[PDB]
Amino acid sequence: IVGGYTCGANTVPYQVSLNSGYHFCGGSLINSQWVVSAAHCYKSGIQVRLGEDNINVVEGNEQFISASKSIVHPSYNSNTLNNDIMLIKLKSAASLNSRVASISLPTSCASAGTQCLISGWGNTKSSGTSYPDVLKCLKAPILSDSSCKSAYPGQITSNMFCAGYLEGGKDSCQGDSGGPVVCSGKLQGIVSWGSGCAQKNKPGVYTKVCNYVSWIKQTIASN
Ligand SMILES: NCc1cccc(N2CCCC2)c1
Ligand SMILES: [Ca+2]
Repeated sequence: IVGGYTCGANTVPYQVSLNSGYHFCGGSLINSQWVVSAAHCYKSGIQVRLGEDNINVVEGNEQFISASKSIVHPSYNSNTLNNDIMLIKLKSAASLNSRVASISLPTSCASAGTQCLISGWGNTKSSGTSYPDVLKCLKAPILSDSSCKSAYPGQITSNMFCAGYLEGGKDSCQGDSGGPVVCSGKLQGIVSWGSGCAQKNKPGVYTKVCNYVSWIKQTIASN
């Protein structure tokens, strides 16, 4: 997150870190067994780390649970990033509590102008690199479809939305991928891609979760 703020420990209780020896993507806990992330974060050997704040220090609220199964969306295209969503099932159920909690799925899509909370452990510089230990947060509005399309001609599908600031300065970045965009208490986006970070006229692009709710529900119901 570039141009964000320190969230505060465990204030984003659905945020998980995907770990394969190191943090490499965010995700969002959606029930005691299942996490939502980006399909471009797929790999084998994922350990899900819940209850994190400082990802380099054991602080006392963590739960570390290995993945039993990963399901990339059936229509994910890794060249266009269309349908950039996957589900990860945990080998054991998380203990839910005030610091480790699921985030509700939307029941309708959100509108442009809706404020959201974007969070993660990704790069905090728009030029250069610096990776934080503790979780960073950014409040950002959803941008109109039309301004998203004009910012990225030919690349925005109906399964994507832009959020952030056309002036640049405040955005998601490398290492935030797969994490949440929560708007009025619902998971509306997944951190997906952008051209660089926090550049003028290049806002972040997010997987449009409301399009996927019946796939997520039916997948969980049968797996
Ligand atoms: N600025 C949005 C965004 C979110 C996630 C990743 C990325 N990229 C990764 C490499 C450079 C930008 C961008
Ligand atoms: Ca920790």
